[PDB]
Amino acid sequence: SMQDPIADMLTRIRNGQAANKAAVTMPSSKLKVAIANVLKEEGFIEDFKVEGDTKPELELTLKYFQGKAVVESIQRVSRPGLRIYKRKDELPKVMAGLGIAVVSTSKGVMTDRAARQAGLGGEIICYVA
Amino acid sequence: MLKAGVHFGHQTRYWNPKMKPFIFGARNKVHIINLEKTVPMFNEALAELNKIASRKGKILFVGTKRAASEAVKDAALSCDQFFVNHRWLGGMLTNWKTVRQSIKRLKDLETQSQDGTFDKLTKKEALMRTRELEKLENSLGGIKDMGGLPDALFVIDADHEHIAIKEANNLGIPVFAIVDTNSDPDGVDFVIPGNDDAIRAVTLYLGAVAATVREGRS
Amino acid sequence: SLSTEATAKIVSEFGRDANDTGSTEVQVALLTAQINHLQGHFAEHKKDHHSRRGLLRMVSQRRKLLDYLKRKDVARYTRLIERLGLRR
Amino acid sequence: FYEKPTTERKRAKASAVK
RNA sequence: GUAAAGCGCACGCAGGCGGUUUGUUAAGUCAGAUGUGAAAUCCCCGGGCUCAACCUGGGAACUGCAUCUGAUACUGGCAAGCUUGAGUCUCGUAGAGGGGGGUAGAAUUCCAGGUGUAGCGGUGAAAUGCGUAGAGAUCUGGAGGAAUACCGGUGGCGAAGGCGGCCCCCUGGACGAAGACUGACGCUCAGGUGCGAAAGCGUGGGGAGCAAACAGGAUUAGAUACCCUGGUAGUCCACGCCGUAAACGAUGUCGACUUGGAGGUUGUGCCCUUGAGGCGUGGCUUCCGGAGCUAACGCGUUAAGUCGACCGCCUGGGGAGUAC
Repeated sequence: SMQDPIADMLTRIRNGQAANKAAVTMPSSKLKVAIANVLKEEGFIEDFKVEGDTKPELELTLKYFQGKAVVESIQRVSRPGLRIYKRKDELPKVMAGLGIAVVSTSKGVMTDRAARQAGLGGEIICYVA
Repeated sequence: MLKAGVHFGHQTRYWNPKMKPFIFGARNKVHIINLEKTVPMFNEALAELNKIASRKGKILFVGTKRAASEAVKDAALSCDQFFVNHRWLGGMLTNWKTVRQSIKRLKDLETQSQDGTFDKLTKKEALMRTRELEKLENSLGGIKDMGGLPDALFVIDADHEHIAIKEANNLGIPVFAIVDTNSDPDGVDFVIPGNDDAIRAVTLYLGAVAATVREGRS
Repeated sequence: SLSTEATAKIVSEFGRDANDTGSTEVQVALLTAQINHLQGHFAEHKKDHHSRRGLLRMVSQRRKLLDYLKRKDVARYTRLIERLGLRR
Repeated sequence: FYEKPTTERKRAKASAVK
């Protein structure tokens, strides 16, 4: 999007899933791909692949275990306009741990299970659930 | 090469995008169903019908449309089974106690309406009641045998009787529909991307279903 | 307004080569050519308000390209606005 | 009317359209 | 949107946000550490008052600040780019988009002429009115002012207000076909600036109809109203002001995503365009409609859906958009 290229991808993921699409496409980033790894390895989505040189477009292959989607509700938290940063202990829990958060830690982007084990807080990218 | 490779499609331009994938892609201003992809949910429905008949399937042959009507009554009889070859009377599933008393009334017609005209009060008035409520028994021709609550359901369309599926899913009965392409397949249970017109086709479908159900008891 | 050759010469001398319409100084001087032409119009009518909207639109885009010159490369800025007399 | 006639010709298009 | 609440509309400084790759810094951020965060209060495990309130030991806590050492993903800086964001050029398409000039004819009115004549008008009946002089009616002309029948449309254009005869002069946008070129040049914008229907005002013209005000005639219980006969300001023009509207899609601008159908208007690509078009692709546009949203009606790819960036406003009715 013109001012939030990451809430834009999240909106892609949970618009193209109300419509029940198999796969969605968007112009990729480095942070977009860094997220996509954390999504696709916590099983929130099948697998992705980025492709393109002048216009490297990210395409996620959405997942769903029934008519229901596996991704219930992703929430963009650290909006440009209100940047949200947390410490290693005040890291949010999503659905009391059932769902995943995505934070930008000094050692990269990861979940909060792993960034709470790693003892290193971050920048709350989005709640994944 | 078979039935699937014989009937093609429907739905010139007023199409329903809920069953988007079921079509190859429209040719000659009409949509064409993925006819080859229909047999994997032919044989599965056939196998489950065999299983249900093994449990003595209580299975409906909903035939509300004009042409399939006698084309299905023949089936249920050759199916030794039930049907509704006429209008889906509003609530023949949810309002079951009503039709329960109604079939009591019809059994009364076939037992005592003969007995009433015999000697009870009048000759001619009882004959009038006979010639009128024979139309009542003409209604409800299929369901008339057993206590109700059929195991499953084999409606032959969706749009024409969206109320039928709307009641069977609200009650939890497996709808074995043969969706048109004009229809709204979100409600059905075992949707079959077939073509509901071309009475030849529906006769073929019901003949296959009859062949399955007549010995699903193994 | 402005003619095809009138814009052609601007693209010619103010572009780094032929068909360098896009460089910001070509755009700036082409816009200022058009503005200088239209002052003679708007001094005649004074009741044409549905054209001072366009004149203001291009004066605003000229200032917006000029600030971009200023940040991106100062030397071209300070060599242009005297070739034009611009940034009074 | 100077303002109705553009309204009836844009209302009765509810009357006489169907 | 309709409950209170989107400025009338734009432009725009400050401000707020910012595509993408690499390098750098390490300010935000994060981790650790060091000091400090008075005591009592608060909490915890105690202890002593016969219990408790109360007193009390030790801890925890004081969610802060400052300094130091690491990380470097994200945000910021600085540098180098990139092309998708935004903009220039080639090229055409449409249009009541503006501004300035003329110009035509019908129509009301007035004036002059001819013919000849007793009514004309007016309403629910009526008089005031106009007229025997020549009215009405008719045709013949002439003056003036104001608007542009038909096309015309659920049409089109414009930021809104708004813009309809025709032709020219200047001009503003928009959209579409391929291209080329800059390289983030962007979005929003408190204040600010400018446009702002109609009334209204100022100074000079003009003034056909129409007509607040004002006269006279009916109505009514009364009529200062509806109704009729006159009718001035105004309506028109130039310059200046006013700044408001139910200025309304009662929907701020910008961007991204998300099933379908039928129309409309304007480009264009391919197809025997044979043609009308078929197959496509753009833009703008009106009407249905499940998802979804809504209190609801309803909206529904032009959202009131799912998100993001900014701005404006709301916080029971009255008093009051009033006093100062």
